[PDB]
Amino acid sequence: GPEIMSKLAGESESNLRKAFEEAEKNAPAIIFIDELDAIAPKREKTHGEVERRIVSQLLTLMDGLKQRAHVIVMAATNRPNSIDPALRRFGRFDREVDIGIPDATGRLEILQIHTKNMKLADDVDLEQVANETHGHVGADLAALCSEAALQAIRKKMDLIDLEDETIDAEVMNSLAVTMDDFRWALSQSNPSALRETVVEVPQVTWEDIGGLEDVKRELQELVQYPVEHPDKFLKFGMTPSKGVLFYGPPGCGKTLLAKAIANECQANFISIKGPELLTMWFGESEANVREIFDKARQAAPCVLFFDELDSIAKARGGNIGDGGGAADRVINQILTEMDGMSTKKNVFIIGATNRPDIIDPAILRPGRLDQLIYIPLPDEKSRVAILKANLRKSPVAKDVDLEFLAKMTNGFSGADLTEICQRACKLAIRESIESEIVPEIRRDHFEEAMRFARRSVSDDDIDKYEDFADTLQ
Amino acid sequence: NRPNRLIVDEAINEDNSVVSLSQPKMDELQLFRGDTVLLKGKKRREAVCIVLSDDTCSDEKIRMNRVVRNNLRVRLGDVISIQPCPDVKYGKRIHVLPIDDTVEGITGNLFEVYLKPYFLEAYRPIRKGDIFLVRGGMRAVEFKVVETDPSPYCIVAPDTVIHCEGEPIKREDEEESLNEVGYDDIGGCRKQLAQIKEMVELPLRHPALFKAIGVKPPRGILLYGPPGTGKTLIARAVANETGAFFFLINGPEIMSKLAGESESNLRKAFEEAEKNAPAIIFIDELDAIAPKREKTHGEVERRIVSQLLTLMDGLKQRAHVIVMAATNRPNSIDPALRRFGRFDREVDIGIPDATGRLEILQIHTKNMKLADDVDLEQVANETHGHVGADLAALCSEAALQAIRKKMDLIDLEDETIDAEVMNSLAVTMDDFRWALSQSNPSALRETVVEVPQVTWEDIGGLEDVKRELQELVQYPVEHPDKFLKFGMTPSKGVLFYGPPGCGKTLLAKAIANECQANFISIKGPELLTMWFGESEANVREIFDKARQAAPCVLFFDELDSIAKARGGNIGDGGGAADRVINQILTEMDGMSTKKNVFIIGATNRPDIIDPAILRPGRLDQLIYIPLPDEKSRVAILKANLRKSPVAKDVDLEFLAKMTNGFSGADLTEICQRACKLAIRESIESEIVPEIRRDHFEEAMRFARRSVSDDDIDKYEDFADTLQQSRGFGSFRFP
Repeated sequence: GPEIMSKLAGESESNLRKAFEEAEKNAPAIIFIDELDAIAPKREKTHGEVERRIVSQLLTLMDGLKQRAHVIVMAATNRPNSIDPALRRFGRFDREVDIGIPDATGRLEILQIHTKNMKLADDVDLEQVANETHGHVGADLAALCSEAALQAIRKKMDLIDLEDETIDAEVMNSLAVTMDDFRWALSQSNPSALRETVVEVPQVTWEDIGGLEDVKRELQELVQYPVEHPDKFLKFGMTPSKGVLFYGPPGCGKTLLAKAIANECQANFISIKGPELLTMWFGESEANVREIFDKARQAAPCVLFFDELDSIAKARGGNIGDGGGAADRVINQILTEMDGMSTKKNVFIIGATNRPDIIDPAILRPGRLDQLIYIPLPDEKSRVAILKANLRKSPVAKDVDLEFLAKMTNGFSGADLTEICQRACKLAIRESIESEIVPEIRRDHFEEAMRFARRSVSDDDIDKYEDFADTLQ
Repeated sequence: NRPNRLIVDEAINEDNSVVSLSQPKMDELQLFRGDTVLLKGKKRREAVCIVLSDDTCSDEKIRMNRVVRNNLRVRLGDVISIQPCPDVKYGKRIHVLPIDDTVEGITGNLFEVYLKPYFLEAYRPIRKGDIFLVRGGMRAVEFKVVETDPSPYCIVAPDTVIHCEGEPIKREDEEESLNEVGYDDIGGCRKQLAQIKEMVELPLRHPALFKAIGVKPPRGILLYGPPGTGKTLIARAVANETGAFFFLINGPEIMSKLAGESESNLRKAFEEAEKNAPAIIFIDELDAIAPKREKTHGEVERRIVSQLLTLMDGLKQRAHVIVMAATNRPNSIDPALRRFGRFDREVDIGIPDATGRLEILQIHTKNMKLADDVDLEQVANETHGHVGADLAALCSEAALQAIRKKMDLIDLEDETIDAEVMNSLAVTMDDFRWALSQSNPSALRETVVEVPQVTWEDIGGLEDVKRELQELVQYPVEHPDKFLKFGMTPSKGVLFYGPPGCGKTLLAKAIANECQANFISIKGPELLTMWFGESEANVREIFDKARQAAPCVLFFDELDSIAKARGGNIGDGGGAADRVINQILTEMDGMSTKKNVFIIGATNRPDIIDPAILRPGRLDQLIYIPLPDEKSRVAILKANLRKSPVAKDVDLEFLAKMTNGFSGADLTEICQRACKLAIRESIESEIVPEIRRDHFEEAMRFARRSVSDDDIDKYEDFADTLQQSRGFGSFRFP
């Protein structure tokens, strides 16, 4: 990109002329433009005649492809809206590929590529590192491994110091990198990688949520069927539901369910948090809603999840607030992109809320969020799987009974149970530190943590949701 | 592998004739507490110094300043061989002469000013061919030893004939000037230099290392910070300490060239840098070259920007060149230069903190003769928003003020001023007060990221929270593996709540002082400023500056200030969420779980705080802070009167057991009015003064309590609602 924009006015078009012409002779070939955004940002940064002339020069060269000459032009940029829309015309750049950050599985594949030459120890679990790298791109993993290697290096030959133009191989071949060396690299300021909206496949199954077999098949009828049996839908003639709204008390696994169902379908997941919606609301930027759907469509099959949908309505008072309407600019735009979206695609929308009594009924109308599903507090069997899930990454003993707490906790939620486990860990870790100046989280930790256990969901809150569910039928 | 071969590291004792080692290493070499050693180094040079045990030193490293280091012709990261030299006797005739580039202006008796007070019962051992630096006459003058009678090395005796020809000798090529900028010339960048040096240590000292390994060395280092600390001096010092080539690219310098000569300079700068690897090309004002965004009017400007971009990709890696650059703000540079492949690494170097400001003041007073009554730390305190440049000029006006008191009333018309006058010249502490009373110390006030100098001793009692606090900041950073074992994640923040004047701010600072981390004070007005101007986009900017200062304690003092402006009490019909608070929650959840920054939020109105902030994963732990008890108000009164002339019959505990519903704020107000009455007595009687007991007894005739009984009982009800228990049971099977 900048290579061409560095050349003076005149040699710019010359380089483009020579590029396509000489590459066309070597057909088949692939012409790759690097920083295309630096070439055609034809909007407000198009200050001058030369730039527009350069863009048009490229535009003409794009059209100049005689087809019989077999060359294909590829390009790259930071984001779709960086390039001049005139290049988006179907006849030039017709095919588009979204290459976002890698997921857990993605980064693991990359780590194997960057560690294929270095001697990884037995304790080193590269897959573990991939899971706790929340927002890292391919390049960041390179600098991650590099800075971690230096940690393992500045402890060996550094004391010996072999001032030579060539280091001996025998000394280096014996060298190995430990798990702690990878830890130190993460500890530095280099993992500060760009964080965007992460679109990945949920690594959580139904086994993390106990029981509730009715809602499993319920969700499957809504997403599994129109993708695994599309021929069957054409046989009966019906059109698949476009979305579902989750309502109930907070911390009952509404988010986890939405992920779990996406895991069953092996589809992509997008988590649009409450604050993200309000950011558009306060900033008067409901336009970004459109961008989400397009980003979700380019990851089909995908589940678009709006956690805490009521968050906007909550800002407008909720109970009373203003005298005015039930709809706002942000929620309205979601409705627009929902109806506009093709029914026979594969993108599904799930809306979670802890206040269904203030959600605009316009969203619950047929052809949008048709189904209304109530998610209550986890039952007797449910609490069993929840506790096991929350203690999957903890040195729990075998004398510790989990079903016992499931018979202990009744009016408790998934969030409350997690809070209990974490409170036990504070006492568990405090013990290990105090001992030094041996430690595995045991029974008495939980039984001492239960004294600081609360039931966040009040009985009156339960009754309101039962009341609301009564009106529905 | 011979334990006599040690690595040269930075020194702690800035004296010339002294080397520092670790005591256990001294136990291996059978050395004593003050033996004349012999240091051999590269290019066959010897230097004789004295050994002193430095407990903060490692076993493999040896401490020595730049003066000795350059005599050995070695850089930081080299190995030198040390052997004891006890055959050193007292000297007779010592031939010594100064260098011409350090006496270029002054004359007279250099011995009386520099030499004599430098060997006044010092017994310093000097070898023939050594260069020692003596700071006096408000400058730096170097001397090279010509010939000593007990050649080559000897100890200077009080009965030693000091020959001085009086001829300023020249400096040789290999003799690097000590007058240049090194790591002993920059301060207020302790955390910064560490990050910087460890990024440029290996790739500049051992090019063969990175070419024989798969590790990718950095190509670009960006330096933020406001114009003052000396980003220019940092990169320059690195090149003169590591020995790398130094070619600076001044912004306006290149942009002042013709329509075409601008490219010529950059093309040549990188060329003459690539040819002289290892090299450091330091683009001074980067924003003056590539501010591509809205101020990109014209093709000529972008023709320069896109040129530098290719000159970065043009770095062939095989050649060793690191491009450093300075800027006033990270968002003044074209995002194409923000690409993690050109200027991938970035270091935020904000304003100097309280500790850092004094560190700088020490550098700008090493040449001048300060009086005994002068305390430089005092000046470092009353400068809340100063940078390195302003601290540098602060001494300039203060020093010249002392100059406008001595020979200024005598006046000697000479083209050169005598050194005897400059040696008897001193600067009073009052002269610095004049420098502060002037309009000159006023510097640019930005976000102060400091390491709190306030300890727990200022906050008496309340040990229940100290233990709870350390579990949230001390534990997860000093015991990382412990969190890994049990697989739990640290709470990202904590909300304080209770009556004002109970040291919420004082706690969040003290807890940072314990961890020895950084601290950011985002006060109320700094939160409303974004709300009125609708600039809630600056919230992300804070977390970023907080992130690039890890470990850091992000502190939102008076978080309810925004809820207060919306009404809080009555307020409009709107919800609990505002734009600024919302954006704080965005960056909070959008922060990596295993980062470092801890988010403490302080409020005195917990009933109007958005419950979304107190959700699990944000501000989970609720810490109530009551008024100081009887055993708390004791040490607190000690704190507010720590810097005040205490008397004998002033029973402080008598006030503690007397006071009850008084907050820390109410205690200080009593002390303030106590001192005013004391000064009142002094000034009027002078037309001897020490504050007495009846000044306090008279202060309790108009003293009032801030917090009311209704307020206290109200906060208790807020706590009784939160922490409690259902508790359990009440279970059913169906």
